[PDB]
Amino acid sequence: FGNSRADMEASGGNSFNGKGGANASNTFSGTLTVTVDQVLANGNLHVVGEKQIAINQG
Amino acid sequence: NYGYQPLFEDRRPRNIGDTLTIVLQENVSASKSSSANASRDGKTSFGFDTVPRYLQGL
Ligand SMILES: CCCCCCCCCCCCCCCC(=O)O[C@H](CCCCCCCCCCC)CC(=O)N[C@H]1[C@@H](OP(=O)(O)O)O[C@H](CO[C@@H]2O[C@H](CO)[C@@H](OP(=O)(O)O)[C@H](OC(=O)C[C@@H](CCCCCCCCCCC)OC(=O)CCCCCCCCCCCCC)[C@H]2NC(=O)C[C@@H](CCCCCCCCCCC)OC(=O)CCCCCCCCCCC)[C@@H](O)[C@@H]1OC(=O)C[C@H](O)CCCCCCCCCCC
Ligand SMILES: O=C(O)[C@H]1C[C@@H](O)[C@@H](O)[C@@H]([C@H](O)CO)O1
Repeated sequence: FGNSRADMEASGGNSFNGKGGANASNTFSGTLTVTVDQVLANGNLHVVGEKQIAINQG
Repeated sequence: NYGYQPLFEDRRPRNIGDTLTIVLQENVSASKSSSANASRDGKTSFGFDTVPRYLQGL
């Protein structure tokens, strides 16, 4: 060890960060009167309805 | 006039010449709104700033 033959110095680093996300929301707060389309074998009713409103410009 | 006239009824108009009182009290209000948005942002980076002797080729 007379010289710096044994003198040693070293550093090392490794950092990793990963992220991920997702969202999906929906809301509906109306009331619509529909009409029966047909009666199924079990008695369930197929209902279809439509409502058109022309407030102004569309 | 020789026509018959009830005593206890509310004297509603009944013939062509009869007059009636109308209170307008009309009030209509309609509103409509709609909105939409879509934002996408991406930004990628990669850099050595120091390359090993064995990796200098790539
Ligand atoms: C979904 C997955 C599907 C599979 C995909 C398959 C891989 C899909 C393909 C991914 C790889 C990209 C191809 C890049 C080269 C290429 O073809 O497309 C180029 C255009 C880009 C199109 C790409 C769009 C893809 C579209 C996207 C498609 C994605 C799907 C054209 C071109 O060629 N341009 C070219 C041109 O530029 P110019 O035009 O200006 O002239 O010339 C200049 C100067 O040339 C240099 O000069 C130097 C001296 O000056 C000299 O060094 P010297 O020693 O001599 O001194 C040096 O030689 C040297 O490297 C010396 C030596 C280095 C050894 C060190 C150890 C490294 C080990 C590293 C190990 C790698 C570990 C994976 O070599 C090599 O052995 C390279 C290692 C081979 C590994 C084989 C994999 C085994 C499987 C090992 C598997 C491991 C299992 C765990 C000279 N280098 C060259 O010639 C170039 C080439 C020589 C080829 C001969 C070697 C045998 C190839 C043999 C076969 C290769 C076939 C592919 O090497 C390469 O990189 C090749 C990389 C291949 C990696 C594929 C992995 C497959 C996984 C397999 C998966 C299935 C170049 O800079 C420039 O290239 C460059 O810049 C490139 C840059 O560097 C490197 C950046 C990489 C970042 C990632 C990409 C990021 C891009 C992302 C954005 C799109
Ligand atoms: O005993 C040796 O082998 C040495 C001692 C140091 O001086 C070392 O650095 C080397 C030098 O290179 C000679 O010129 O010689």
